[PDB]
Amino acid sequence: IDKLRLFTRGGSGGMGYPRLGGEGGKGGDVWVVAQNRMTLKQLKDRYPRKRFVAGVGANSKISALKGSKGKDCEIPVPVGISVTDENGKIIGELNKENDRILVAQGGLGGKLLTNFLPLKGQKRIIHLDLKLIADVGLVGFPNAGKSSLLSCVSHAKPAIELGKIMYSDFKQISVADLPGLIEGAHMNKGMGHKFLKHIERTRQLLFVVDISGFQLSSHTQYRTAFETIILLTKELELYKEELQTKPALLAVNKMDLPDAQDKFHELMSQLQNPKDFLHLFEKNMIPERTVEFQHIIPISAVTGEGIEELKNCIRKSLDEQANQE
Amino acid sequence: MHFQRQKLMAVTEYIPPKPAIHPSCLPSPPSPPQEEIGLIRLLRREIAAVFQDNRMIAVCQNVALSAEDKLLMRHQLRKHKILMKVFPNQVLKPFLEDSKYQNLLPLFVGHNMLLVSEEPKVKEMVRILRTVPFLPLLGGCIDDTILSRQGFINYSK
Amino acid sequence: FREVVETQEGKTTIIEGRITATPKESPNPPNPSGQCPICRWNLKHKYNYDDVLLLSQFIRPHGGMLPRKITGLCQEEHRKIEECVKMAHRAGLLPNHRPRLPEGVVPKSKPQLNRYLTRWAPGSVKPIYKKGPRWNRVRMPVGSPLLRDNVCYSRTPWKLYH
Amino acid sequence: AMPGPPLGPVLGQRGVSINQFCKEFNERTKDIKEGIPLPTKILVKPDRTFEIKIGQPTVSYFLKAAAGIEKGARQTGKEVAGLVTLKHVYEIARIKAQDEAFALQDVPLSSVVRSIIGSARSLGIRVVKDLSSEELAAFQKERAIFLAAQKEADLAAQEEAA
Amino acid sequence: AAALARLGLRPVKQVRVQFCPFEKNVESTRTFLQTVSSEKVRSTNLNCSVIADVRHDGSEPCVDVLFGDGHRLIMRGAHLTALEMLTAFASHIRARDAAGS
Amino acid sequence: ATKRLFGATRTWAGWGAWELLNPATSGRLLARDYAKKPVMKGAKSGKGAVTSEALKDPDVCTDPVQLTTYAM
Amino acid sequence: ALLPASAGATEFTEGNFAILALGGGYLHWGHFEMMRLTINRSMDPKNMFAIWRVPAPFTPVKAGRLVVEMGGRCEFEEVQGFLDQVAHKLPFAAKAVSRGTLEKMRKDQEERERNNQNPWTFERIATANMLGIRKVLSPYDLTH
Amino acid sequence: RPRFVSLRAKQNMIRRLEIEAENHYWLSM
Ligand SMILES: Nc1nc2c(ncn2[C@@H]2O[C@H](COP(=O)(O)OP(=O)(O)NP(=O)(O)O)[C@@H](O)[C@H]2O)c(=O)[nH]1
Ligand SMILES: [Mg+2]
Ligand SMILES: [Mg+2]
Repeated sequence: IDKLRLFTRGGSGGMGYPRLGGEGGKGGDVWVVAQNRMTLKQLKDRYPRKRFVAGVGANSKISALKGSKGKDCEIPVPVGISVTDENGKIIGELNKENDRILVAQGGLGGKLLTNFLPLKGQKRIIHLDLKLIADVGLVGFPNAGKSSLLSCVSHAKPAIELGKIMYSDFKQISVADLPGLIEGAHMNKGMGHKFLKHIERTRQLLFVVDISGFQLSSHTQYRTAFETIILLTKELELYKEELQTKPALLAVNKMDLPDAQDKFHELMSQLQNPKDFLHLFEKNMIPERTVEFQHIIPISAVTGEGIEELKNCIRKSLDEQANQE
Repeated sequence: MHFQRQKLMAVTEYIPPKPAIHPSCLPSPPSPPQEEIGLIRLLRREIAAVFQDNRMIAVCQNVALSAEDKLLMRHQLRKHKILMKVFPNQVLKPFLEDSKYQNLLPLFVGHNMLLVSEEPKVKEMVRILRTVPFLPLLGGCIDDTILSRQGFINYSK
Repeated sequence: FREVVETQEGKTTIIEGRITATPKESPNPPNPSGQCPICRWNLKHKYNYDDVLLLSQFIRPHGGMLPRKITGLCQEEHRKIEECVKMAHRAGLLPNHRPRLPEGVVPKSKPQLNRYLTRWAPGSVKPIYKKGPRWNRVRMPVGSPLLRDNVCYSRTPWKLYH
Repeated sequence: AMPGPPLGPVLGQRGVSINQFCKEFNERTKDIKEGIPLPTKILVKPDRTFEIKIGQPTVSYFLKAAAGIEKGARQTGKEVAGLVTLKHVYEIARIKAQDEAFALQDVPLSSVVRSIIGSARSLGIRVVKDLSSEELAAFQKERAIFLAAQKEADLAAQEEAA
Repeated sequence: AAALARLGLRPVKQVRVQFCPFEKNVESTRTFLQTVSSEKVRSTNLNCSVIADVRHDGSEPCVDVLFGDGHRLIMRGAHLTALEMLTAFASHIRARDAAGS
Repeated sequence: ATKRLFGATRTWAGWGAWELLNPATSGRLLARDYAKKPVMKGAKSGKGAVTSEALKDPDVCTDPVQLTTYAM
Repeated sequence: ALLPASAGATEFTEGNFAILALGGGYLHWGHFEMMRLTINRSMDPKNMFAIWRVPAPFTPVKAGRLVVEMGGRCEFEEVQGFLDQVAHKLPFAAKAVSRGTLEKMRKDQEERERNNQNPWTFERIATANMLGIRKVLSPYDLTH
Repeated sequence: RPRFVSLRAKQNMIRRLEIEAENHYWLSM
């Protein structure tokens, strides 16, 4: 939640010298550099104006000619930055410190072709995305116990985010519990789609589905757990087809319910034969393809049931992916 | 500037005329008041009309009661057709000083309210006001006669 | 004045407010036509900082100043009296109007420096390290410009800067 | 305490948005919903009704129901499903003074109007101003001949909006 | 009003206020009665009671306060200001709360 | 159109009840058709000896105070 | 309402209610006139508000001279927000001025200059050549 | 170095002006 935007303008060139024929210095260029220890919010509250202008090329003197280029401006940003344009096209990616990208060029100097005038520079507007998502991304409906699952899986974490799963080998698996996955995603692509843009940069997806189904209101449709999974798959297909290529695991929560066993059995039957029930949904709700789950585990966030096995399965799946790649 | 020119400019400096007696400290001559006011005249007219029309008036202290409870009590009084009106004391004093009800001026102190009625439903008003025992019946007038809370109770009985 | 007295008998406390001697303006002022008390009693330009008898009639028991709306004074004379009260307090001419000290607070041993006609508060003045040249010499304020119009019986006017 | 909530008649929900509000006060959401449904069974479903809940120290609640919304009255009288996107730049609905009087004759029995004991003229003025907010225009005389064209234009505008 | 509501009503049981409306020395008593009857202070403890009685016997304006501690406080408003009476009442209430707790 | 002109569905809020048919203008009271169906009367049109004039002056003063405090 | 186009004393209100007052001398040109007229037309409404010029067409302007005057049915705050910007854009020190203060200031200055009680005046000394002071005095300063 | 006038300088100037004004009067008959 830190999407940024700046206005950049390269300085104009240098005024040439007509009688002799001297060129003026080229205008300063606009560059963005990757540095650590600072964040996008840090940049914003350092420079509230959000505008960067480089130097201006020196005019053509008579002691010297072909003037020196103006002092370029360097814009510091953190690592893992995606720089795009106002149209959203990705200008570049800065993944390591000292990565430098030119965004706006300075104006040319005062050549005779331009009547020795210092041609103006470039005006551009750039966007910043400080989002390099973790390896595991949690996807779940509201109240589907994503925060509770994160709190249970972490030694100590606030369940209202990013957390780490610790192993005996002192290995940490970086997980991201993303709230508001369904903030009218089918209707508000303005806010519930930044969630999908953040989650798209994750290697593994963990869907968390409540066993007791879900319902927004008494006047809203009661969708079962299988219906919730189908809705998740349809939303993923609508958002980005390439996201489904990543490995996905399923976790049916709230096993402490009295009917949880029968509900999970029914859900497993539906998973085994989904084609027999896909007609019940409209053609809009029918996904282009069905997501295959490497593992589906029943878990309970209250009784701390199956969490160790889920962590072991996640580690094994990550190891298998690494070995394959 | 030459020194002689500076001396001349210093000597030809404005000196204010000083009156013998300060205007602020001398007695202020009597001056006409405001010609008219949009709100004070309307308040006076409303007070006169209410006093002439309504025959029973009860002047009491308006405590800082909750608005919901105040509206409930106002509705209870309206069920017996009693109107609750509050006017500024700084404007009520000028009318009360020179009027038939001159002796009631001392009653209007602080936040005051008047329960008025053309029909002297004194018993009903007393029984409604008895719900809140902290509300004091400061004074009243019935048929252009000054009366206290004891007199109002006697009239009700 | 007015006093409040409390008496506790049989676990019952009763507090009563009584009047001993209510102050009031003396009858028949010399010039009743005046608007201010000063202009009624012909005291314009005829009081200074050390006139404790006059100054104490407008001060609260703890040294505070009574409001202009209560005293009926004019703006100019009220400011003059305020400045005179400040100067008298700083000179220590009002020993019985000390500020109220919270319990458990004992002032330390502080330097005892006699002073009078002190315009500013003693805690907000910078020592004059650089006097400057003769024509642009920095002067030390004494008194107050609000009393510049007071009656002077000598040829030389009051010097407000030493 | 007293809590006012606009709830659909016969459509009380144990879920949001009154669920957490009642739960914090410890009031029984299920009992409140059952009582509201029983009391609004006569009232048409989906009609927005004002519900006033009084809270006792022992988690005792006594519901009270007020008259339906005057905005709903204007919309249902002038036959527009939804109000205009803007105000005073376009006219969504179209009601008559007779319709305003008929609506006021029922709205005047509500808690606020009973407390105020106000003549129907002030209520009619308030309803007219509320209709002006709603973009509903009131005409002294009206007939179906022009009302049909107005309804057709409003339907066309709504179809364009959709 | 606000200060007395912040101090609430912890050890207070009953308050009675008497004054003469026909007199010209009951403005302070009326202000004290209004402050005591303010809904903010009363809502702190509905158990505590407040009553105002009006008489035409030309008696002095006085307020009696009976606390749950059986203590009794009498305040005469004839020559006592509203602020002074409120300060005295608040100090007495604080002392009674400290004694009870 | 015809239904809206002939009967009002809003007045009846009971399912069992029926929409109240419209009554002629003659039957209705005269004071009903003596209200400002146009925009509100201005201060100049409002007489100085009227409570509505002072209410509108107070509303304008509050609006001006709010506008001034907006930039604060 | 809108000011008439301009091609390439006067210190008192005559018709308007507010004005733009200049605190110092300056010169105005066609560019300044056209820019000011364009700004006024852009920031004004012809239905209610009227603006009038006071300086001659192309221009030397002295201190305290009102150049642009504004009238209609409006308050001082309604016009100050734009008249201050116009004054700042003016090539000399200028300010949005209101008659209720300008006339009071002028009357007070006139009263002070009439009630001056100095027996010796600069004009008197210069004209009578007292002290031989015209030995150190400008020839134009006798009237200046 | 700035220069400023004093009270007795003012008095001297004023008395000289008075003398010259009296001369003006006596040179008029
Ligand atoms: N009985 C039971 N309750 C559970 C279980 N998991 C979670 N809960 C309860 O359900 C609620 C979950 O809320 P929350 O932590 O916000 O989950 P969430 O999915 O992150 N909600 P959101 O997506 O809106 O942020 C909590 O009240 C929690 O105690 C479970 O396995 N069993
Ligand atoms: Mg959560
Ligand atoms: Mg205001």
